[PDB]
Amino acid sequence: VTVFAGPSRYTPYVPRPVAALDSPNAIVRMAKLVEALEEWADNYEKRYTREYGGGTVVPKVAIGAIRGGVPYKIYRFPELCSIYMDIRLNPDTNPLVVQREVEAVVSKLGLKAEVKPFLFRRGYEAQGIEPLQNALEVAHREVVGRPTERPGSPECSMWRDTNPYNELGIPSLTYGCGGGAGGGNTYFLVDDMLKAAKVYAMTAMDLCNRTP
Amino acid sequence: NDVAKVMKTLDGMREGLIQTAVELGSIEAPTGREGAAGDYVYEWMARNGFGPERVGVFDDRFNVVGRLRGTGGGASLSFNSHLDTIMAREDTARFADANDRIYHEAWHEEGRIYGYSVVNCKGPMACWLIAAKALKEAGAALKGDVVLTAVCGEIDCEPVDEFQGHDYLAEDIGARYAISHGAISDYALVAEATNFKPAWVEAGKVFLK
Ligand SMILES: O=C(O)c1cc([N+](=O)[O-])ccc1O
Ligand SMILES: [Mn+2]
Repeated sequence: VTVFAGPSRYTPYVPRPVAALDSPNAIVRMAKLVEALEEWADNYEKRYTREYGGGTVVPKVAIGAIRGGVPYKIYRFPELCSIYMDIRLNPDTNPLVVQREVEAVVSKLGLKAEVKPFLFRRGYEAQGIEPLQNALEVAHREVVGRPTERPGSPECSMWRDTNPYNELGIPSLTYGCGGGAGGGNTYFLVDDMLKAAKVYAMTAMDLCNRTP
Repeated sequence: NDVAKVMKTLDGMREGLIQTAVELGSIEAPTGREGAAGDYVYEWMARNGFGPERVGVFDDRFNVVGRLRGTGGGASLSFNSHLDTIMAREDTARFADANDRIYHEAWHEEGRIYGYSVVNCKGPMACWLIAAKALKEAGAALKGDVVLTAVCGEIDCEPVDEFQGHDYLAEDIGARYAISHGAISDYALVAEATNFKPAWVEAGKVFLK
């Protein structure tokens, strides 16, 4: 998201006082856009929460980077300033819909901006997962002792490589020990790692002996 | 009067003034790459017999100092303008239109000369380069020296964080370096744009991260 302003002025000529949204300094305007975008994000994750058999997807939003202009030439404030947003999608959300929502936040503030997508990947729920699901379930109850529980939302609402497999028709799930690093967990119990390796092996012995 | 002779000399140099300003403003010279512009001014001063020297910290970013020597017994006057310009074609992060025209070129239209490179500062520099030429070539009587000081790095670029050294230095290697290394005189007129209004106070600055 690049917000435009201007005209550029050498610091001894900058007009003051001026309303934030009218500032010639694009950094100043962006700061106002950021709090509007944070509230939009607060409501986004709730509006687009969606439950699937494979888990509940809670799609979140973060502002991951900002810049404008360059640190080694600061005697003129920037005519532009960019923000970089990570916006997670549930499998059923079109990226263009999200872009218009953001274009609208900007429009409500009366700002001139460019909202440009530079990454798009689709999320998927597995189709025909039952054989792997079952093979794993059997192994899990043997090694861990109880039925499996429904996954925590953050671990359903990220990017993991189940997506490429699913996209290409290889039914796929994710499973391992410990809390996610995004959490952030910083360790594994050696005993749990051993448990997992056992589950992985058992899963293989079931599944790899079926005829396709 | 020996003054009027110079004025009529200057009336005849309108064309060299224009040409010098345009040729000079046309040179790519944002802060950090003022070498080529320095070279032009050096060679200009040499042709006109001002005996120039390159005074600098780097061989491609330097100040140019030459003189119009006096008969003896007078006060020295410096004329000062800077060789660097504001916009680099690089700067897409500060300007909406980094590659306009007014940002990088310089041309004579109507009775004007256009280009940021001319207003700041190639510009007032052309004005006194010509003025110096008129005085010399009109054989004006001067007891004191006229010092011609063309500097690099006037504009407020400064190094910070990981941006260090040659590419980001400015004022530390500009005028104060020239003065500390010979370019001294009794008085100094800095030729930049006011509206024919003299100023002799200026501000300091502190940069905060
Ligand atoms: O699987 C994860 O927890 C995970 C976390 C991050 N991260 O916290 O940036 C990135 C990729 C991951 O797979
Ligand atoms: Mn200047």
